[PDB]
Amino acid sequence: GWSKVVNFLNKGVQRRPHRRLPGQPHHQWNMLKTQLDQLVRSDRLELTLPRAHELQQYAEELVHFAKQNTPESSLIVESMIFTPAARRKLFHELCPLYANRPFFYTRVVNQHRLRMRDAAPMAYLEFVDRPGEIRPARPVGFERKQAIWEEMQATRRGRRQWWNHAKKLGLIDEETGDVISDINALRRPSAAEWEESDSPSPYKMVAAPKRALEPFFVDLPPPTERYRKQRYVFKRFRP
Amino acid sequence: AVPKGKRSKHKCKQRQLIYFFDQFDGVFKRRRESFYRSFYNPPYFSKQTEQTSLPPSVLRPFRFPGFWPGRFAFKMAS
RNA sequence: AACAGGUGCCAGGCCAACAAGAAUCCGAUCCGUGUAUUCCGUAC
RNA sequence: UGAUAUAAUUAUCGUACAAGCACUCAGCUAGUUAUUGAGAGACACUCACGAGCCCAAAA
RNA sequence: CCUUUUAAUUGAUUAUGCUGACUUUAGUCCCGAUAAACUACAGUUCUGCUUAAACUGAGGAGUCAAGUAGGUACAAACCGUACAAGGAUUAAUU
RNA sequence: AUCAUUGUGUUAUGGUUCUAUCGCAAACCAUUGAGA
RNA sequence: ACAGGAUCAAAUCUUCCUUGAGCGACUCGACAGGCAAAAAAAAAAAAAAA
RNA sequence: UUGCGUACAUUCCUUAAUAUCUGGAACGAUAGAUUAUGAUUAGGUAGUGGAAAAAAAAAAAAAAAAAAA
RNA sequence: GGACUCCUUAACUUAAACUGAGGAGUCAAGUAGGUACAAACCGUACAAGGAUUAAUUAUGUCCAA
RNA sequence: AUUAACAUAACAACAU
RNA sequence: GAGUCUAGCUUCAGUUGUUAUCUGAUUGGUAUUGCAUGCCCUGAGUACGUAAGGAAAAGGAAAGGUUAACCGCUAUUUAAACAAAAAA
RNA sequence: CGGCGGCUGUUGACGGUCCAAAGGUAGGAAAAUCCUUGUCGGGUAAUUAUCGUCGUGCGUGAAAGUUGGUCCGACUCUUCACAUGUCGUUUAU
RNA sequence: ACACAGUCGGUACGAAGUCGAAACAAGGUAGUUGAUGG
RNA sequence: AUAUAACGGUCGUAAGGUACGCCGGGGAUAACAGGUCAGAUAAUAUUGGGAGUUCUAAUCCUCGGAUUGUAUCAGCACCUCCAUGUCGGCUCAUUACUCCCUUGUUAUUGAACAAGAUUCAGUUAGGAACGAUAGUUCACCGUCAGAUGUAAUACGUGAGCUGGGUGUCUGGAGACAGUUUGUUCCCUAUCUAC
RNA sequence: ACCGGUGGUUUGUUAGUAUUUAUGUCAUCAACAUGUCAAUGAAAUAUCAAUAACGAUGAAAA
RNA sequence: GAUGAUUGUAUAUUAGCGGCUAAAUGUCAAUCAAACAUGCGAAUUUUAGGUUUUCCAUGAAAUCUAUUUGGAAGAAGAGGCUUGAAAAAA
RNA sequence: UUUUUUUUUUUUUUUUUUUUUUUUUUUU
RNA sequence: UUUUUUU
RNA sequence: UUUUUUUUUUUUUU
RNA sequence: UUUUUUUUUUUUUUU
Repeated sequence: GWSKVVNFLNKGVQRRPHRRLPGQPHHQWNMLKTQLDQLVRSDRLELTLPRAHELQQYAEELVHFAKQNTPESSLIVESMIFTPAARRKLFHELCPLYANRPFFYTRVVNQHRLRMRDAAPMAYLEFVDRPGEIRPARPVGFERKQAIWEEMQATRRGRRQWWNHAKKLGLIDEETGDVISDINALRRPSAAEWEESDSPSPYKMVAAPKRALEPFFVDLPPPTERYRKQRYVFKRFRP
Repeated sequence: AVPKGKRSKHKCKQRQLIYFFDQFDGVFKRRRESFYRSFYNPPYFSKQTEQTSLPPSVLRPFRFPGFWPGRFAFKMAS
């Protein structure tokens, strides 16, 4: 090429909202559908930047419609997954998670590098507020209020800047015109928690950080290490 | 159509520089700037190449020890 | 035509079982069958 | 900056010119020969002997 | 060196000439119908086609080509592969 | 002696044909050996 | 620029002359912005604070 | 009325002339040193004629040559 | 077994750069000059060769000159 | 080891 | 030296065509028209003409046709279907 | 086994004369042939295109194969019907 | 480079000083000036 | 003693076609396109005669000559050289003429009005719809009445398209239609002389 | 003077020389592919030492 | 087209002065009105291409007869060239 | 919500709309 | 640096 | 000679 | 009346 044609042709051309994909629409939709399930099952995927900016559109809608907990919404959620494992995870680990998160459960990170074999850009599509995340996420709900109160109590500048905002949240005592002293008073029960229903055993489980541990040892690799397979097989040339 | 005559050396010479500038302004310059941005972030580590590749690292080396103040190495312990 | 071979490249007198000078001077490195002078063997 | 100037080659009455070949370079490539011919008003060199000259094949 | 001779076939920008090299056109033209995933505590991705049974007493119902084309370390190398009696009664040994 | 600057001049590098004999009688001449 | 100059000398608020046309007008002097990310029919939209 | 511009000198200097007639049937001579006021001269296709060159090979003539060494 | 022009003249549409004759120049085989732009017209004391010099020719003398 | 065509580089320039 | 807005020049066709004298206190002294198809209306059944017959000055309007612009309405085609509660 | 015609007189059965082996038969006929608009009728707002017909305008011509009832059709043409971006005149995915 | 990419021709140092400028003349002193009633 | 009368003499009484056309060298397809030529012929004006017959010039027909020009026909060379009845249509266009309609109120008129005819003038302004038969185009035919509707440019236009006969090509240079940050933001640019 | 053995000359310093095979075609048939048996050097029985530099042999080298 | 002048197959025959041909000048080893290979049978051309260093002297024609006379001068003959001059004082 | 004519609007200005270029700088 | 128009 | 002047005219003969 | 013509390459007609 010439590198000038690109510029000459692009004059007075509108941008496309939805990025084109190789194949018929029926194929494209299938592709995106399957990639959504694969993204749900992993927690981070490595994809090209254009594609990473495209899959995030449905990545948000899936979680947005999964939290309604309605027959109608359930249908739409059903209409966007394939495998049962993704359904299970979405309905048992992600829904409880984003209980207090209004929106924006995903992000895109650019790698600023080119593929060796393709010379193409690369990016990561990782969920927000997940173990081993690239960067930490901000608090929401009562956590946010506590953060804000901390900020306020830290220094004068924070107090001044958050003065207006604090009023709405109720962190300012109207009876004395000062920041609330006790912040735990604004604690409320969240949806994620378990409502109240109202031993000397040797087989008792042991507390541990993600899931408990059994009092017995089982000779078994992790879930991700008990099923091996060759990634790729060479194809001999036929001269 | 078909060419009527042969192109002179001068024309070719001109074309060379034209093309070089064209390419430099649009490919090379963009690539350089994109490359240089990655420095801030840790190097890239590939899982596939783990069989032979060196362990991961974060810290970057200094190519110019002449302008490198502060300690360079630590004394051995007793 | 002493082109009869070889020896670091042009040898009658050096190797080649039988004749005849490690001959003298000159030589960029650099051996040097080369220039100049001269002796000898020959029914080769 | 001033003045001045119609690539080359063959044919043709015609520099004929909007006809034929050639991007460039390297190697090869087109008047060869009188034991048998010759001075003839469009062009004919020189040696020996002399009313005498040459001598063929064996050798 | 000079002088006499030479049957050398002895003389080149050109026969779209024969045998070769290297420029221009020219970073121009050319790219075959369908992919994806391999994770931070379980699982079955989508699509096209539809003769994929290997003792059951019966040699899988045939011919031809390959002058040996589905063996082998992400090898176009080296090294191997054709058993009409099926050798492992190998139901044992350790 | 017009480089205004994309030109020219010098020099250098690169490209570039590819020849080391393994041979030499049946003819002629000289000499020598046994027997007529 | 009321900046300079003359006069027995101007209503508050310069009688009159000079500045070639007060550098075409205004304004700036740490002034001005090519490329990258992101966005992007022309065009517009980001205060600084890794 | 009297004017003026303009293309071409073998004036000067250096070469050449081969089908019997350019002086020259001259001079010189041991293989010719090119004539100074010397006459005609020297555009050329086709055809014809004269002359000088083409670094090479062969040949049984590569030291009787000043000065210097 | 010839192209342009001058005089005479055959043919044709007193046509055409045609077709064909009688006798002079030029080109062909001629340089440079003039005629605005491409052989043929005018002139030439017409191109062996070299230099920074003088001349009545076609013909010119408001500017390009 | 090797000529030309062809390919790249270095130096040289000012009345501009 | 730099930012903005601009003077001059340039632009489809084409031209050089404009102002003597000067209301005496009396309601004041040229003015954005270059240009042009057809049919209908006022002027008008008037000018003209025995009769039949039947104009112009000016303006106003309904079709057809060309150029340019745009998405308020209609027609064709087509896409989207997601965050008001700080009890969330 | 090549082929088969002149003058002249009353639309003209008929009469004169020349020539020859014989002197186009019937049918078809504006034609796989003349002519790229022969008269009239059917279709259309227009038909010289095409069917029917007349048999003169030129002419073809019988086991040289002529004519053709019925049946038949990858053979020309007329004409009817449905849908239709062929179209005035071009759009969207 | 306008050029079939050529040819001819092609730039005239000092005062950029100054304690000079004297054996012309005049002179508003400027190292000034020389003719002319249309 | 015949022939050579093709009589400078071999006639030996020995002819035609090829649309099946290969090879060699030349530029001519059976109207000889273009350029040149200007016979016929076209434009303006003029004269003779005949219409309008009261009247030679409101207006019309025809003849001779002169100037300008060459649309068309014939002829066609020594010049030129592509492929055809020496184009039919589609797309896209440029130029000239007082050019079909719109202008010159008001004297050229056999012009009462209306509707009409010939000629001339600008600073060159706005406009002009279709169909059937395919007999290469002309007289005429039917509809909206857009209201009597000519030439040149290689048939204008075939490396833009094509059709029932009176080949192919991926755009190197000109032109035309779009587009171009800059003094710097690729590299380099090293006085004077003790 | 046959016949055996040895040596020299000419042909021939002036003339030239080919034996193996990759590729075309059904066949006939056609055909000069790719420097040398070869690092270089007279001699490798001179190619030593190695870590940069300086060092060794050789006429010449890293 | 597909119940028939259906399709398909091992190995075979017809050879250029030829054979094949439900007859086209259609086909016989992917341009056959007469195939391909070889040739010391060593291929012919009034057409046409090419033809290699300099200097000097001299210097044409496109006209005629003949060839049943042509055309883009073919062949043969004739014609056309070096003959002369041009150096002087009572 | 977008595009388009099959819809709608104009048929005026030409010293107008618009624009890449401040020029007393005669040898950068 | 124009000429001519008898008596 | 007078802006008289789309094909219409006046004055003066310069 | 004359000098000024195809001077028809351009300007100019300066008489």
